[PDB]
Amino acid sequence: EDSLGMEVGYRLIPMVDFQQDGELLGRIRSIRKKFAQDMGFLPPVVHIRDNMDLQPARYRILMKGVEIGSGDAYPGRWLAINPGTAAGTLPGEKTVDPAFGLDAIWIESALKEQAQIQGFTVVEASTVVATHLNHLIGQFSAELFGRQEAQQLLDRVSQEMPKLTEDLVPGVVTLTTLHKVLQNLLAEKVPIRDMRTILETLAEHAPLQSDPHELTAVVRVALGRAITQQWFPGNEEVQVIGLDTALERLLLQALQGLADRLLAQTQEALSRQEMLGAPPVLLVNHALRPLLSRFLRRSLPQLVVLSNLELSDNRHIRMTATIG
Amino acid sequence: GIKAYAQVSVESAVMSASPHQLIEMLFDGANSALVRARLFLEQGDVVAKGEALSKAINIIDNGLKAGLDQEKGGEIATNLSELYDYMIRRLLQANLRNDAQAIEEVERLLSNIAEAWKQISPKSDYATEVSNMSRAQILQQAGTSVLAQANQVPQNVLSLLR
Repeated sequence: EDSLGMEVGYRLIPMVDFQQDGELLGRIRSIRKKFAQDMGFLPPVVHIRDNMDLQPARYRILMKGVEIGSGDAYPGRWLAINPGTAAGTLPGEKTVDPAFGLDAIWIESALKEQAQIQGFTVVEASTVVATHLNHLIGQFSAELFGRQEAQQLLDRVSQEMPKLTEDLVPGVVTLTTLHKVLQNLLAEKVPIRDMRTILETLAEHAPLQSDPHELTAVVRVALGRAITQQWFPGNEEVQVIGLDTALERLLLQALQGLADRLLAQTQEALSRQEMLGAPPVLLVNHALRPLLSRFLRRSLPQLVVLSNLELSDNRHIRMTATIG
Repeated sequence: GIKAYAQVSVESAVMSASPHQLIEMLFDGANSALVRARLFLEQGDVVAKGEALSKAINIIDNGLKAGLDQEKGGEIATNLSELYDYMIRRLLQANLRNDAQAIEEVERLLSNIAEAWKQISPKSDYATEVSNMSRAQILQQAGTSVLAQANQVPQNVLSLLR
């Protein structure tokens, strides 16, 4: 079916109709454009169909025919979202924002500025759906990168890197292996913009390495400074979580049961990262990095697992939490 | 979370905005700042009032007036420039004297121009007549007014509203 689909009620048709106002239609194209800018590839279009079986102000975000998000969106009304520290009381329809879980309320347009006086984040109706769609396509950025998205991306770099693409594909690296590696980067929130380094690293190690997961680890350490900057801009204080030096000698040995115990302590460590404002990054040895990444991020997708070989050495590093 | 809705509310609207729609966001952005500065002054928050007026002055000066084109605009651009200079001068007095009616007339003069600009999509008493002349020029002369005002960069509109 449709890789990216959206079903709306009849009240939401003016927001998705190009002949009418169409505010929500233009916002989707802006999110897709920034998607193509940040992650490095053109995602599939968001096919918008009307479904009269839904509620009038009801929308549904679809992916491969599977529902991944829904919520309410009232056109003429504004959504005043409470960050938790806003005072005062607003008249309207109390609800919860669909993209997250913050307390919000649908208010009239006349109370838009009045809600901002009391400390509310007031956004229009089309923004509520756009924010929900942008929050979802980021989580599924890897699933939106199919073989055709990799083939068109290979033809794009063929026009800009003919000397590298000539001998690389399909002789050294097949398109299936190339797509498998790039998707592994997208699965853990690292863009593939720097196609100079990705194809260059493959031209160095793929003649001696056929495992796509081993190629992913080698390509990832070549993009190490880029991954360091997306979580630690400038030369700030690197504030990561670390494993106990004992626990490393437990997981390394299992690599060579009580996994629920690991899950519990990892979730605590993420909670104390919210204090002082530190990213949910897990710095660990290069050997444990791929194993506990595909394990912890199943139930904790917001957790990011790093390696010592990809984190920049010449930087102010400091551990914040501890699993042990 | 909270910054996500605030970022999408501006970025997703600026990236898909035409040269005419970029000016609409400046009028709507300056209007909300004037109402905020008015409501802040009615409550006593002079600090928040000054912050809201500074944003409104920044949108009018470095956005609406900065987007004016003298050569391509002609009479429409200069008439708006004199009309924009009156707003900046009145808002500076509104912040220094804590005058609420000074914010209201600038809020009224901006609405008198923005309403004519929203209908031109492409396909004290002296200042009121200056805005009425600009309102008539925008409605009766469409393309020349777009050449006059619709000249702002999406990069500048974002920083003024973000």
